[PDB]
Amino acid sequence: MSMAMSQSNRELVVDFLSYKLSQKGYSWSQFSDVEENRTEAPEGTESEAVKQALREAGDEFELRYRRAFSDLTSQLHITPGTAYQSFEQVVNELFRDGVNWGRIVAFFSFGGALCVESVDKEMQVLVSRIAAWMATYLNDHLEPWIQENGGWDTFVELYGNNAAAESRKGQERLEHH
Repeated sequence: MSMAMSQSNRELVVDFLSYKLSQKGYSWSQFSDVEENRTEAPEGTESEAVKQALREAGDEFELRYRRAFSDLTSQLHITPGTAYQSFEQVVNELFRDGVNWGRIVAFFSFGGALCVESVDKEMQVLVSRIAAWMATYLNDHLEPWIQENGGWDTFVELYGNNAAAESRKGQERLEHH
C-alpha cells in the first residue's frame, strides 16, 4: 500500500498503543467484548531498539509535557463514528508549530488516550479504525517525511534519550533581558 517497511512502522505505533492499553488495566485474557487479536502479530525479530527508544523518549516528553496531553484527549476524547475530519483537526493543530518532536511524540499520547476512552465506552470496535487510519497515514508519508533518517536513525543513534534536550533548560540560555 505504501513503502516496504510499512510493517515496521505500523508495528511501532501499534506497540506504543498496545502497551498503553494494558497499562491502564487492559488484560488480553480479560475477554473485553470478545477481544483476542491474532493475525500476524508484531515483533518480527527484535524491534527492541526502537521500542525502547519510543518508551524512553515518550515517557520523558509525556512526563515533561503533560500539559497539552490532557487538552488533546479533552478536546477529542472519542466519538461513536470517527473520521478523517477529526484526524485532520488533531494533525492541523499539532502541525501549527510541531512536527515529529511534537506531532509524533504527542501522537502516541493521542492514540493511547483515544483507545482507553473507547474500550471503556464499549467502542473498542473503533480502536482498530483510528489505530489503522492513524498508523497508515502516519507511516504512509509522515514516516519518510522527517522520521526517515531524522527519526529512525536518530532514535536508534541516541537510543531515544531526550530528557534535557526537550526541556531546553540546560543550554547556554540568556538571549535577551
